[PDB]
Amino acid sequence: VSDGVFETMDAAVEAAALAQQQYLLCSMSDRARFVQGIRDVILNQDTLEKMSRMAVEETGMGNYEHKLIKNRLAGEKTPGIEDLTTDAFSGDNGLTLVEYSPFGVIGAITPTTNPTETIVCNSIGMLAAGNSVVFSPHPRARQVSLLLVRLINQKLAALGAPENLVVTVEKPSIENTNAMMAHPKVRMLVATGGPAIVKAVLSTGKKAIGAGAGNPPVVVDETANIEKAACDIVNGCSFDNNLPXVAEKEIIAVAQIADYLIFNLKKNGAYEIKDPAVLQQLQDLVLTAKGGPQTKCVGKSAVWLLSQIGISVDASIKIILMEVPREHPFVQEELMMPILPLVRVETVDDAIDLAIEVEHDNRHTAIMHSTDVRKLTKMAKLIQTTIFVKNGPSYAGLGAGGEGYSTFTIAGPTGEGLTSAKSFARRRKCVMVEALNIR
Amino acid sequence: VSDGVFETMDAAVEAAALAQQQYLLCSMSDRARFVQGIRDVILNQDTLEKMSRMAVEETGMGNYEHKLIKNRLAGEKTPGIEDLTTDAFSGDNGLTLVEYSPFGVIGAITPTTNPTETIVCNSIGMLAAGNSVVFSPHPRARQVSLLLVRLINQKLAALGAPENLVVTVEKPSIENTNAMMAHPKVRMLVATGGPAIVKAVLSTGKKAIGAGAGNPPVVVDETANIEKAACDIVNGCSFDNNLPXVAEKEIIAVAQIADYLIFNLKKNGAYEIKDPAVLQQLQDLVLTAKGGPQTKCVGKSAVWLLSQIGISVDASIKIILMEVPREHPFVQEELMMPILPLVRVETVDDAIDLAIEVEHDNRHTAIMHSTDVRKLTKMAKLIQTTIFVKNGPSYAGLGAGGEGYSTFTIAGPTGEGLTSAKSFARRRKCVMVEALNIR
Amino acid sequence: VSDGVFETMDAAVEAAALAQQQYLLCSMSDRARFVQGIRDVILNQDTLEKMSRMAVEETGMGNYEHKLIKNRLAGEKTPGIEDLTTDAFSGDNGLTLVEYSPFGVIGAITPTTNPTETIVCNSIGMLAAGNSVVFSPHPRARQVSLLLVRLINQKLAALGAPENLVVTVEKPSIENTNAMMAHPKVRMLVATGGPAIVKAVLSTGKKAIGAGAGNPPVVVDETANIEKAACDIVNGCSFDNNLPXVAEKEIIAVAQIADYLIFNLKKNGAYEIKDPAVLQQLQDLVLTAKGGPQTKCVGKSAVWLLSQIGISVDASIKIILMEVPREHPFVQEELMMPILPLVRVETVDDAIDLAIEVEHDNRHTAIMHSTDVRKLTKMAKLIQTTIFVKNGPSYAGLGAGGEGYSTFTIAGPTGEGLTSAKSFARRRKCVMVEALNIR
Amino acid sequence: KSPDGKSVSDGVFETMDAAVEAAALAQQQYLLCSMSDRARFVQGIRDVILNQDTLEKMSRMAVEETGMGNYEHKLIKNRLAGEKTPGIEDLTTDAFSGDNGLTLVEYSPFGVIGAITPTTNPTETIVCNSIGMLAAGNSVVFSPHPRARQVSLLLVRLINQKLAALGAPENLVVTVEKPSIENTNAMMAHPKVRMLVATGGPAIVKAVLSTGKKAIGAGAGNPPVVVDETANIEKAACDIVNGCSFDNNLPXVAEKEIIAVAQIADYLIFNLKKNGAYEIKDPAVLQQLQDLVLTAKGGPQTKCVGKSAVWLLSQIGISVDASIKIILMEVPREHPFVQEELMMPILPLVRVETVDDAIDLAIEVEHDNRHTAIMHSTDVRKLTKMAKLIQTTIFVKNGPSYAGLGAGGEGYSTFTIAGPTGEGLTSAKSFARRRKCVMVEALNIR
Ligand SMILES: CCC(=O)SCCNC(=O)CCNC(=O)[C@H](O)C(C)(C)COP(=O)(O)OP(=O)(O)OC[C@H]1O[C@@H](n2cnc3c(N)ncnc32)[C@H](O)[C@@H]1OP(=O)(O)O
Ligand SMILES: CC(C)(COP(=O)(O)OP(=O)(O)OC[C@H]1O[C@@H](n2cnc3c(N)ncnc32)[C@H](O)[C@@H]1OP(=O)(O)O)[C@@H](O)C(=O)NCCC(=O)NCCS
Ligand SMILES: CC(C)(COP(=O)(O)OP(=O)(O)OC[C@H]1O[C@@H](n2cnc3c(N)ncnc32)[C@H](O)[C@@H]1OP(=O)(O)O)[C@@H](O)C(=O)NCCC(=O)NCCS
Ligand SMILES: CC(C)(COP(=O)(O)OP(=O)(O)OC[C@H]1O[C@@H](n2cnc3c(N)ncnc32)[C@H](O)[C@@H]1OP(=O)(O)O)[C@@H](O)C(=O)NCCC(=O)NCCS
Repeated sequence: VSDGVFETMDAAVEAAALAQQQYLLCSMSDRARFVQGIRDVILNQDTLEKMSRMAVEETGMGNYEHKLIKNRLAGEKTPGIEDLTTDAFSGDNGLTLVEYSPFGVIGAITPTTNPTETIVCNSIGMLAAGNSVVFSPHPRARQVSLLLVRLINQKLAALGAPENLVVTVEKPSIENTNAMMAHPKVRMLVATGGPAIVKAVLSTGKKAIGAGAGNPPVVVDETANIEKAACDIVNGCSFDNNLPXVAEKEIIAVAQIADYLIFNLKKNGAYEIKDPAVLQQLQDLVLTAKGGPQTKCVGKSAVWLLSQIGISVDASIKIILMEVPREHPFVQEELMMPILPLVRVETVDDAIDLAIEVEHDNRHTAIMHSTDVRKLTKMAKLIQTTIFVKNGPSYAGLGAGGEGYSTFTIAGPTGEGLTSAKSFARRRKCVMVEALNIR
Repeated sequence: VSDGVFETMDAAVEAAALAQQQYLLCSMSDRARFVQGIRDVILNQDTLEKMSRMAVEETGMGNYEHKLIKNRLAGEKTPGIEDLTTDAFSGDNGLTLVEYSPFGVIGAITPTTNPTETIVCNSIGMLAAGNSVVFSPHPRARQVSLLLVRLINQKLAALGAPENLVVTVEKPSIENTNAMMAHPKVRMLVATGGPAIVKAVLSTGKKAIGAGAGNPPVVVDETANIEKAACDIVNGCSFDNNLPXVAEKEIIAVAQIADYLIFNLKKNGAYEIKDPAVLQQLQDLVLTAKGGPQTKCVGKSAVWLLSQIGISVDASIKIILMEVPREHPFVQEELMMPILPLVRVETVDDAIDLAIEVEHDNRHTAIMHSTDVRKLTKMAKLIQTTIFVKNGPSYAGLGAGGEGYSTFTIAGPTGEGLTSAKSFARRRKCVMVEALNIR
Repeated sequence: VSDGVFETMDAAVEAAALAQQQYLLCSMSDRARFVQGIRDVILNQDTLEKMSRMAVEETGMGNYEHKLIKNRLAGEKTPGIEDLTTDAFSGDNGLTLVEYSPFGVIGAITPTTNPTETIVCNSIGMLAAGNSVVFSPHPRARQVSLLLVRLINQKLAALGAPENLVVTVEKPSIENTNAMMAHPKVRMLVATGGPAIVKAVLSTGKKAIGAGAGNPPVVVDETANIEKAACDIVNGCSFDNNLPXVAEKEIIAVAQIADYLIFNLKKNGAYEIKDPAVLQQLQDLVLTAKGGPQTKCVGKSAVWLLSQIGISVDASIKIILMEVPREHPFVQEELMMPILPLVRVETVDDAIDLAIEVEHDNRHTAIMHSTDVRKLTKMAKLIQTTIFVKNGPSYAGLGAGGEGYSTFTIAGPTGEGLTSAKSFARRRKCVMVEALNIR
Repeated sequence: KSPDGKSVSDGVFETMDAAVEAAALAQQQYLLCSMSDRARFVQGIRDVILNQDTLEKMSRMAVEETGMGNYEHKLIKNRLAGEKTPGIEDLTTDAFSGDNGLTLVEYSPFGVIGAITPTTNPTETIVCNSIGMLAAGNSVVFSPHPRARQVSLLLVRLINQKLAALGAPENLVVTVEKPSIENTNAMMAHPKVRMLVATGGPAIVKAVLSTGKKAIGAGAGNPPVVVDETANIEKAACDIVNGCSFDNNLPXVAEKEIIAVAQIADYLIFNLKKNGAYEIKDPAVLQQLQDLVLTAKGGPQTKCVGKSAVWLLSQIGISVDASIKIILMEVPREHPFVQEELMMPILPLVRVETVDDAIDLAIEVEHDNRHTAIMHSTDVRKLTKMAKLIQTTIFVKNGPSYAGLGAGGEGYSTFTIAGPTGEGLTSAKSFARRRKCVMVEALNIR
């Protein structure tokens, strides 16, 4: 029985192409069993712990406790076949049905920051829609990704699925990703990664979903529950060491509440840097010569980052907080580290304007703490982000403490929003002329 | 006041970019007024006839009568702002709203087969979704396209719209089209045209919706209403001289009813060619040396085509019919001419199998005449086309005699189906954590 | 042709029963034409003004300018056949369709407060769903109701409807109403009226929709836009002289803003009574010996009510306002007069508790002015009213300045909410076993 | 023209007044519970009936106490109620946003619901009603039939035990120690009952609609199954025998007369007998069965309702093995077996000339119940015509009638099928009041 891992990308694609042809003969009940199997794989406590620990050990990024939550979020709240609704319209001209049907072979690029969550979430959605999926995982997460694919293949084999619904290559690489993106039998590309790989998949001549960059501002105005806001912001920013695409990456605080907010942030585990010499040491540690984030620091804990500049703090410290001007690189750059700059502004309207500016027209994610329905509406409407979270941590936008389903492929540039099974399906219209209008 | 036509593509794109920024400040009521304005433009009887006549004259393709119908179909049954529905979910974690918001500037490539219908349909959908649109019309439809753009800009100015919501260039060209595709301020590309241009917009690094090619088979089995089938098939095949992407392009008839079908086809205006020499004359006329359709004959009437091989017939002749083997170029090629080959097969199951084969995995459009719900289901399910029409003319798939809305941008490889305003919008999720859950 | 007005209730019902049998043979396109026909009847400006003036002059209740708005609201925002959506579910077991189909003959009881609005709203919804309707109008609004029915029948005759889709009797009476309730061919009763007649239609052994009483509190807390709240409250309370079921009938104001609210209410046309002797005069005028509203005062203007106690004011006076304890009859009673008591409370939580109490478990309508999303949510969730309006006049709950459709039959005990065509339809399920599953 | 077709309180109270008062207090407390709480309680009810020992006990006990139905099929129907009754996911939200802000439409509780349950589906209805009503945030007072007293009270106690272990307010689901029609009348009259739900015959439906309260009435049917010449006749015979004999013809949807186009009627009958139909051709034997199963007034004998074909045949001296599932007879349309809703595995066949005649006759013998009808036909035009004209709450094409209840057809299940009051297949939504929340000029974030 195939374990889904192939020596060459071309062999993987051919196998997934044959698999998806056979898959088309399977029932929706079969699909639901396979979907549940993937859930059972990642939600099995032993595998859940193994995937969460292994990703941290292999990538050096994130933390075990939060990957437990994120992997479980992927397993529990990714939509299954119930996502594939049917539209119907009946009248004098008969019945029209609109269905979500498979693309075929989907090629999926997955990140090193959420390797297992994206595989679980992509796999469930793509197989629910009747596709097979070829994964090109990031080489930095090769071992955990290949093991997850093999575990999924083992489970699907036990469930009587066609072999090779979920496949990858023995040696993930840029070149194998290139081969996947260029293979004629790949019908759609899905890229969860940085803007480079997204531009690439959108340059292949193929249908592509691209999950893009963010720089999420969190605005706090004078009407917010400041004590809850501080707790939410620390939790959101430090969740998996700031790896989630939605995670807070700069605070924009109205002046009249900024000090009390800072006070409560420190109460909730923020380590405040005031010494500009200490701040400069941190900028030297976490920024490249080009001014971008140091990969060696991405997804490291606040404790670890502080230890690297000679500062020893206990486990209660969750973020590194500093009040800085808006031009500071911690504000402008998407660090993907639990380093959270705060910019003080005079009014909520200034805060909204600055949040739009620093979000850089990524239109990805933004957060606001405010009880004023008018200011919540104004910021949400103006900033036009794929995800907008009000009065909660950023991960409420992923279904953790907010209503809705979860995803780990959030599509901004291509506009799909929170991808689910429907996103991996072709919309088909079936017209029964002058029949089946039984009203 | 700008008329919407610019000397350079870069000027058109920059003007649309400013226009859309201003458009974001307009109400949904404003959008509805602008949508209605575009409907009023094309549905105005004088403009309706002028657009239909000018398109036929300038392109040499289609017929005036059917372009009246198609332009009216675009003006009347293209969804407006009511397409932009809202999803809501409420519970213990509060309320989550999901909305359709604008992309920004959309670059739209329009074909010379449906120049005005596509402009009307794209404009309504894209403006309804809060976008501006830059059109790159086909050079062979330059004059009618630019006049429509001018008339739209005139109407929108009278309605108080931002200037330059709908723009184009003075000199349409493949060079200007490539310039639009490369322009950084174009946020999404929409290509209604051949596979080459669709592959191109999908190779730009941008979100792109691409139309697809088809080769629509119409299967007729022994349970069909043969008299109605023959009428539907002639009407559908000869609609705008076989220009529509959905139009029937080969008949696959169960042998037991083929002769009765052919008899009724002839009664409905089919000119049957049985002389293999006359057939060869037709092939030499309508096929290039490479075997593809001759541009000079695309969209020409059956009367005109027969006259070019010296056969004079009255206006009651709508299609040219011939019984040929499946390998014949008229079967294999997407002629876009009212030339309709018929292949005879033993059983409905063979008809379904052959229909799948000759559709060439375009998964675009197929048609079936049959009253057997099992065979209707089998063919529709297996052939997996974006549009499937049962017991009607192909154009029932576009809302003309079938339930649903109309479009003239039917997505091919990108899977949106019949594009509408929704297709030109980004999906946005707004999460009100632990509030607005008022159940 | 029949003008739809019959000498006996039995003849009206028999005619409507035959009409609906014939109506079943009409298309959805026919239904849509008839719906548009009724809209055209009431939306014709000259007819709109005639109906509005005639109702006020015949009943003595309401005012002309606002009946213009309400009749237009009924004609413009009552859902048509688009309300009758189709649900579909497809899978291994085939296709299931769920449709909204006619009840048959519906007997509709209409009020003297909104005679023409209810006839328009009921007629459009009931005919859209494929029913016929027998109206039993209130005797006080006899002639305006019969004139509307005759105009509908004339319009429908011209549009080619079966005669007698909409019928009534020449002499409305409680006896004819009882005969409608008792008639075996009436398949559903709809009662828009006071609780006695609603209890009656729910005691007939028939499916019945019943209106409810209300006593709508409007809460204003310290976060509200007080200037806007004052304007909204005056407009909502005095709308058609407080006849609408949704209209504000007591203010519960948080002490922090109560005086400034009263100040702004007076600037918007509130006449404030502080003299307890004058207040006692008003109570003597508007209350019966048993403490309920005087019918002779229901729907009278504030100008008229003040003149009846010897106070002469100009037309800028829209409501009579008094700060009183919660036990005051004007708070406790649904006056249906532009008399608006204000009760002052310590906190928004006290305001919510009191609003729930004085709403008397009608669960009909409540209104809140507050910008705190938490307090808006708390009150909306706790008071459990069929309509809840936030930061607007009460009539925004009927589609006048709020999103959604309008109705003038807001169900009370029967739970349908804002009745529309769906409410007048039977839900039917059509199961195509193992076919038409074409995904 | 093919002649072969085409191949701690336990929830049980001394008086109705006490039960209603307890459920009213319970529902006030329930309003403070979260949707997560409701979901736990819904799952608790599912766990009660789907527990294998309780599933078997409920199914066996209902048959033994009522004398109606059969154990194997009540296992299926009870499991169908537990598995496919919608939960809180039924309570969807509508939203509309624009220049005037945001409007939300929600499904909110009625309060105390009084539910009358039948002796033909006593546990399935309790399970199905309980799940839907609690999902929507109501409490429910059950008034079961005296003939199903013991099994109904046990189920209520088991539900109360489970909900107590899950931390629910006491008495979300209640009933009375002594079920009686008089207690049903008392429940219908109680001021604190906000809605009545009646799963029963036409008299009880009329009664709940005569109370001054909102009532959902799930009425009678007489479901015809039309078979035309385009049908898969072999499958139709199998489906018809299975649907008619399901729980001994107790389900409201079950086939109760065949209307067969003449050209396939004999081949259909041959296949019906192949699939377990015992055909009576002897008019003397047919008269014997009529004397057995019809009362002096001509209605069904309660002693025979829900009895097996085997048992019914034995009562007229005919011994057959357990492969016999229905008693089949070809008769004129006027025959009482056609006209009456027997709720017995007795299935008359009426032969007609054409499918259009079959449709006309099916409409006629369905008696404007507009409840359930079934058609076997592959012709999309005749399927549409019959479905459109007969206007039934449930229409099943090319399957057994119980495919209309989510068993072999798409959709959810219910055991309260509302024709007269029009709710259709009742679910949690049906037990909720629609509420509209209008946020004027805010929360329009498009
Ligand atoms: C938001 C938009 C909306 O407001 S929705 C529209 C719903 N409007 C209402 O329900 C208004 C409630 N009606 C009332 O309060 C009263 O009718 C008011 C306005 C005080 C008028 O007084 P009055 O003339 O005495 O009418 P009434 O209903 O109180 O009773 C008078 C007798 O007439 C009867 N009646 C009632 N409706 C009908 C009818 N359609 N046809 C024949 N008779 C009717 C009543 O039963 C009553 O007779 P009886 O004394 O009960 O025997
Ligand atoms: C991935 C990360 C370690 C970047 O560090 P890095 O040193 O630049 O390493 P990269 O692998 O990304 O860069 C080398 C190439 O590998 C490409 N690449 C990204 N994912 C890849 C994948 N699954 N397979 C093959 N190549 C991949 C990158 O596009 C990049 O191309 P480039 O050299 O042209 O820029 C991390 O810091 C990061 O930026 N993650 C963002 C990705 C993301 O947004 N994921 C969304 C999670 S929901
Ligand atoms: C276009 C047509 C009338 C004539 O074919 P033709 O002689 O090759 O004419 P064209 O060369 O201009 O056809 C498209 C060509 O111009 C380009 N082109 C297409 N649309 C263009 C546009 N709006 N602007 C600029 N260039 C365009 C294409 O890149 C292609 O280039 P190519 O000649 O190198 O292949 C006919 O072949 C046709 O319409 N085919 C199908 C197109 C279609 O799918 N229409 C569906 C509309 S709903
Ligand atoms: C089996 C049955 C037919 C017994 O018939 P019966 O012996 O002649 O009459 P009953 O024993 O029911 O008692 C007579 C009255 O009790 C009433 N009744 C029915 N169910 C009742 C209940 N749960 N509680 C109190 N009274 C009830 C009815 O008014 C019935 O009137 P009826 O004789 O006109 O039918 C009957 O009890 C029954 O439940 N039928 C099911 C009808 C139905 O549509 N059920 C829906 C199943 S999902």
